[PDB]
Amino acid sequence: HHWGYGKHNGPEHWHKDFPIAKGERQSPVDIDTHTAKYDPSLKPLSVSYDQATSLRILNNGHAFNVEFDDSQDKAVLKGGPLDGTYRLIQFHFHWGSLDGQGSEHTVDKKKYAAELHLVHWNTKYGDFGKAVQQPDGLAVLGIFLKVGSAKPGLQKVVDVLDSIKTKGKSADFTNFDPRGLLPESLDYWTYPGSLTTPPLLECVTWIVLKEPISVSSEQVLKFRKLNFNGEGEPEELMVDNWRPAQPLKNRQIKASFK
Ligand SMILES: NS(=O)(=O)c1ccc(CNC(=O)N2CCN(c3cc4c(cc3F)c(=O)c(C(=O)O)cn4C3CC3)CC2)cc1
Ligand SMILES: [Zn+2]
Repeated sequence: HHWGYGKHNGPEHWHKDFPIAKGERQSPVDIDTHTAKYDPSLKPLSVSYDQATSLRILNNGHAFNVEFDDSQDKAVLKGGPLDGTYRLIQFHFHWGSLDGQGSEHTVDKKKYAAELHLVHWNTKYGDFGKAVQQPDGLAVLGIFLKVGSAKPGLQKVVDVLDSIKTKGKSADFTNFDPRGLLPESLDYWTYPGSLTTPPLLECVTWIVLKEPISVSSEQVLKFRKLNFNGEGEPEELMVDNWRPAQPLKNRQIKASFK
């Protein structure tokens, strides 16, 4: 009886195994655009993905992860609110059963169809397992997805999903350039928060881009054909793998832009 996104094991249950679910810096949150303060002391973010080395794509039973070689400083996030150098380890998405839900963060209570998370860890802690134990261990770049025009840079991800339909399946996923998933503007909101899945560790600097990317209905439909279940098990479509907004408590959301 493990955690998930169903009636019996979803977000409202997680606190029983992971009491930090009710903690002081949980994610995601609603971004109230009128309350977020422009912080002129923030920097432009530095997204350096030219040497990124993607390796593999995995269906882990609650999302799919595109994994990178993080054994050297190849794809890094720096600047913005961050001190030091954060290495890209994986990206994944959260999405809905319908276009009107799926994102984890919300903007003035608006839900997007999906949300991309590019996960990076602070090189001063040496490895990801150590970094998640520190309050400044991870930086997650969040990007909203709306449904409209196709995103060309997503299609290589969409076309491999039939090969990882069920939990535990992986496929080779070399030579994928995550620059093709970015919007035009790097304007962002930032706040201190947590992993949005168990173990819900309070180790994340969140950087959420203001500009959504557009994907096509056909692209998100293929996300919704994935399975939470393993091969040969009763089919449970992988949909609604999002945690709802959590209390902001004693936090300030800062804006990079006027
Ligand atoms: N959204 S966020 O950006 O804030 C964010 C959140 C979270 C992270 C860091 N942790 C993760 O990434 N995890 C959590 C653990 N997870 C699981 C893998 C599982 C199982 C259960 C799991 F929960 C099983 O039960 C299972 C089985 O054999 O039954 C096999 N597998 C592994 C894949 C084969 C894998 C992914 C990073 C970033
Ligand atoms: Zn995530």
